[PDB]
Amino acid sequence: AFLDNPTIILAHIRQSHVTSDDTGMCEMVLIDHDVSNTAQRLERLRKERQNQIKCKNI
Amino acid sequence: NVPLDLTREPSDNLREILQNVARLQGVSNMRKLGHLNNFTKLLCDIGHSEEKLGFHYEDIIICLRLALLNEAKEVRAAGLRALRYLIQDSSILQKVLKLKVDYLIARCIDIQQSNEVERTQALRLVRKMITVNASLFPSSVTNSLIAVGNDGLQERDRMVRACIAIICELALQNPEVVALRGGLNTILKNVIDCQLSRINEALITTILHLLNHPKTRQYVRADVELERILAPYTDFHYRHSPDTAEGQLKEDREARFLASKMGIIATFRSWAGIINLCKPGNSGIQSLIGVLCIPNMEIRRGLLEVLYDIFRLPLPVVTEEFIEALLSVDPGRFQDSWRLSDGFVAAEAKTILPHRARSRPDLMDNYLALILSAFIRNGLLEGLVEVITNSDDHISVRATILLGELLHMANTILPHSHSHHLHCLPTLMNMAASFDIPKEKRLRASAALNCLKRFHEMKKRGPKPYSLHLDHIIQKAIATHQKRDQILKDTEEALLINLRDSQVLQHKENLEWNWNLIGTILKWPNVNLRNYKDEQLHRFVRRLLYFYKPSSKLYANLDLDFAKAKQLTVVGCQFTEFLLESEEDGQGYLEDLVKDIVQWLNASSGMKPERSLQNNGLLTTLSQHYFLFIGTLSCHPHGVKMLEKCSVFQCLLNLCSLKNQDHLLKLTVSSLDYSRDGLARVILSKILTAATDACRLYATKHLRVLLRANVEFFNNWGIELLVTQLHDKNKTISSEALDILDEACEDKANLHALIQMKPALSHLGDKGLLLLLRFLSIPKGFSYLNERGYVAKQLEKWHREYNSKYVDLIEEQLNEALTTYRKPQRPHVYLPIHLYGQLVHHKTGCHLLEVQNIITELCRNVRTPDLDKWEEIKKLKASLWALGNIGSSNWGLNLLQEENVIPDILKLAKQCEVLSIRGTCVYVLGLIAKTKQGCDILKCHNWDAVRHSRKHLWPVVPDYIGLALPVDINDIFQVKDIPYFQTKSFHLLRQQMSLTEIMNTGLQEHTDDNCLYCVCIEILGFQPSNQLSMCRILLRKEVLRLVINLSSSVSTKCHETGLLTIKEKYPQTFDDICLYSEVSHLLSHCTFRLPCRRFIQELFQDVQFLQMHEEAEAVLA
Amino acid sequence: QLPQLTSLELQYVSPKLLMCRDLELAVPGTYDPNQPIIRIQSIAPSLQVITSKQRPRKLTLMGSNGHEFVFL
Ligand SMILES: Nc1ncnc2c1ncn2[C@@H]1O[C@H](COP(=O)(O)OP(=O)(O)OP(O)(O)=S)[C@@H](O)[C@H]1O
Ligand SMILES: [Zn+2]
Repeated sequence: AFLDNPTIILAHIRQSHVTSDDTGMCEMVLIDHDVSNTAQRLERLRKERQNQIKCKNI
Repeated sequence: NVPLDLTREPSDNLREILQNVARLQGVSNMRKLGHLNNFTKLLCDIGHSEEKLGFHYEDIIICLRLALLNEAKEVRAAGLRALRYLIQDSSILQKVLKLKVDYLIARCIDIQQSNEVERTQALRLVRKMITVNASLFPSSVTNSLIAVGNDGLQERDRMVRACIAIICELALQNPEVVALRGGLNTILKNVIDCQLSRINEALITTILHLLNHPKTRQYVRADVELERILAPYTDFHYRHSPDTAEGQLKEDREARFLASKMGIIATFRSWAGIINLCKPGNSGIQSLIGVLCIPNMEIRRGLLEVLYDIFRLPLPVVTEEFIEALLSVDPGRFQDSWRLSDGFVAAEAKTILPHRARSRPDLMDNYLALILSAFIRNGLLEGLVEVITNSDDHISVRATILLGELLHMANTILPHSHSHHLHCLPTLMNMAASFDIPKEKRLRASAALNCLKRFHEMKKRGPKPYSLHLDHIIQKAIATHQKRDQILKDTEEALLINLRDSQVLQHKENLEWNWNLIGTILKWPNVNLRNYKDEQLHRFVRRLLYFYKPSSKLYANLDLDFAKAKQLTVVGCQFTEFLLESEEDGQGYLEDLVKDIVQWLNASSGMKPERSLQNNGLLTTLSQHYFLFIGTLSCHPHGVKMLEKCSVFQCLLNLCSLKNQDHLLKLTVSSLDYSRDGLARVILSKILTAATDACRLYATKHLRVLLRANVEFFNNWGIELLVTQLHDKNKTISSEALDILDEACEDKANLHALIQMKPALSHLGDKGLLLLLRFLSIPKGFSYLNERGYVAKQLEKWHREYNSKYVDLIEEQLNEALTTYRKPQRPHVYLPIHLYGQLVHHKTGCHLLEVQNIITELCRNVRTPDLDKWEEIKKLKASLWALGNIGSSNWGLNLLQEENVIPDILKLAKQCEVLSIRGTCVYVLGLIAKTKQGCDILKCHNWDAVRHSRKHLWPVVPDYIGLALPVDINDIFQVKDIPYFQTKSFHLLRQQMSLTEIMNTGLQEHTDDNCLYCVCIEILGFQPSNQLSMCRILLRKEVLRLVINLSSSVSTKCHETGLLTIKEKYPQTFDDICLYSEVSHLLSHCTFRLPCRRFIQELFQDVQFLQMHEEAEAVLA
Repeated sequence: QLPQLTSLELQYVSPKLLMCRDLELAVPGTYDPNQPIIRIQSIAPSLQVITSKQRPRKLTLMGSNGHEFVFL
């Protein structure tokens, strides 16, 4: 086969990604016009730390 | 919100960006996004220019980059969208990159904070950035995209493919920034977990494109990057992902096998992959053959599927006996397309009957011969023999069939020197003849040889007509060809004995008769009811007649797929022909039978008011074979007279008009005989001119069945029918007729018949012009087109425009053939018609071509190639194809050897840097070898060619098919090596000193440039940074060393907990933007995993950055 | 992929050990100057790896006198 020039390669990439992507995104992203877990961890550590420090270690 | 669109643009946009900056107080997000939409509309309707806008670009950028820090996803998406509409030149992008806004975009990409609309605008913006200027792409967004595509499948991210597509689009215009941050590795490791064929091939094509040109070939390692795709096969215990679910371990293995197969059979379709996998060193093709010779019944059974679909061969069924898998690869096996509803006879004739072209190049054969030679050079036959002997039966049968197919392909597409010592099979014959080895190996080798001979017999048998209409068609054609150019008596005794043992007269119970004896009593030479006047014979005939009549409802009711259904139809055909054999005594029966058939046909067609719909019985019972009886009755001259005595032809003429039943037209168009002129051609012409569009299409497609079957006098009426079909209102019918004409024009007797009736082939597409160009190939027609000023009008047209469009045409054909591109089993890639090839044929247009001085410029272009841009490579390809079409005959080698250009092409086919033209040169050198003088010229330069044509299957070793191959296939696989482009204090104090005890600037790589805020102080007159509340210089370098240690991914939990405790204890250390700038510059230059990167970016989320917003609002007004 | 290693083929791991078929070396560990030496004739083409922390292979040669010498 002859897929060597960047134009045919670009067209192939765009069409193959657009048509054969089950999930929505590809057609939305490849429009040809232009051609929290840390908060949960912080909450857990905050609540734990208040209970945690109640004693003195020598 | 509140748009006016009628005011001073400066004051309006100033109010807009002031409300945008919002001073971080008293402004809601909804009104801010409304103002952002207003600014987008203002930028749309009013052109962007620093004069008509009233403000410089820097102010717009500094007021727009603050919407990316907004907490609302809608405002962030609106800011990204409004920033995309601003980037329209290289200067705007350069200024957007001077301020470190790429940090904010890379941040907006990798949050996955329940926002699949805000992350789409970011990718659209980076695509616009790549489009505007790809030589300035920042490394931050590059690293972000690489991290998303590298570890996005495990985190269930839904933007994986959308990021890999952008990475591949970026690697075409800026490969250094993608190879530096390790993007090519992401691409290559993303093809082994991609089951989708089109995406897998679009991913492998960019890697195979970087290896094509040298300037990009410097960005790929030697034997470790491309050869990764065949690691699942070469590595018996292959682990792709380091951390995967232990529940799925076999499904993962099958997915890896499927993806690796789809990538391996996709690198062998490109020249940059063929050359790079078959290099003369320790290549990746020898590692694929070597692991085939290891008794591992899991890898060995999976490599055979790749070998089968590499050579485009059909797979046999999974069995243990050779005689059952040999039957499944029969070229004539039934297919679903051959059913009456789908493709009744026209699709069946295409498969079994051969093409009319016996000298066309058929580039597919060239490609397959090159691949087969490259595989034989590295020892594939020895590996196949070792698989045949020392393996299981399930794999032995499949390897024996593959070896048989390869051995048959060898003596068909390979030059004699390449295939005159392959049929010896020394390693198998020495094993089958050695009585020292164990007897099991000897016996299985002998069995393999026997199976190979059986396969060869099957191959030299040929495909046979599966159906009963095509069988009669071919038999009638053969009989006509035989009779155009030039047994026992059984008087009274044996006849009566055979009539007695048949059991027809003993009892009238059907399905219990001896049908073999009936067939032989009907087919015996001199038994014709005209010389043997016996009452028992008349009883026999009357009983068979009453059985075969449809009104009796005896034969017309048996369903298809019956135990003995073909035999009953054959016996009926020879019976209605035996009745015709008695022209004076067989009227009372034949007339009755045909009249009953006409009654049934008029009742089932809809010529009655009872039901007018009987398709439920014709389609599922043997009553549809009553068209075969009329078919075998219309061949004989005395048959058509009897057929016209009854209203048969009028019945078909009336049936041609209806619109509800399309199967009846298929049945009547594939049953009648059109050998002689009469009422049989009128029905065909009526169906071809005035009928249903689908029926008309099938009728015009049923002309290959009359062409490939070599029906006599086809050039008289078939050519005229195709010419009148070219004027059809429907477009698909016209294109099909054009294709049939292009195939029929391969015979000179047919091209002379087409020229004698000058058609109008100019008002059609490119196919019509390519068909009309064939007229020049012969003087009678070339001299005709030359008078009306058509050759000189086409010469300059092909010189300026269509020489570079022919290469696009042939590349499109090759791609549609074997790359699964589909521009908006093995096919036949026949070479398109080239004007230069037609002008050289008759020595009169040859001089007309030589006086134009066209060979000199083409020779000069081939001798002085640019090989730097992609337009000059296109021009070199066009020149090579033109020179190869010129040297397709003996009058072209004369004016082609005066310049001595063939050595230049032969040297370009083995020393060029670009590999696509190195394959184009192979195709052109093959095309050169269509004549004896061409092969003689090529032999002096050590290039063999096939000296036989496509006329005979087994030609005796002493116009041709164009195929040329080097004597040593490793000559064109030499690539010049290009070196890789890479070869061209507190951290120790923290080890022994803790944090609480040390409590009783810190930015290493921080300058005025590369800081989000500090860049503005000189350009936009920002007020200098305030002094923070040595108590804070320590925590700064502490969080810096923590985020540095978080990069090794060795112990991420400890550093994450440390960062969390630092955020909990001092929530103000994550407020200085001069630290966020540093950590973002660190993210833009290191390899962080996706979860760690998301955590780091989320640490700085609930921050205010009040001073920058205040200074932006101050410098604004 | 270390727990999956439970057998080794000589065609895959070391293609030079299974193509000896004769040697002048004596079988390791068995040589005394007062006895006829036993030469290494062949090597079995398959090794079994013992599932442990160090994974010791189970080599088995074939001496010139027709007796199998199993090693570790
Ligand atoms: N299934 C059948 N197949 C052939 N004939 C049948 C069948 N069923 C009934 N028949 C009758 O058999 C007739 C043909 O027999 P003839 O040629 O007249 O020989 P035949 O022996 O004189 O018949 P008959 O009944 O003795 S007068 C048919 O036309 C029907 O009358
Ligand atoms: Zn700074």
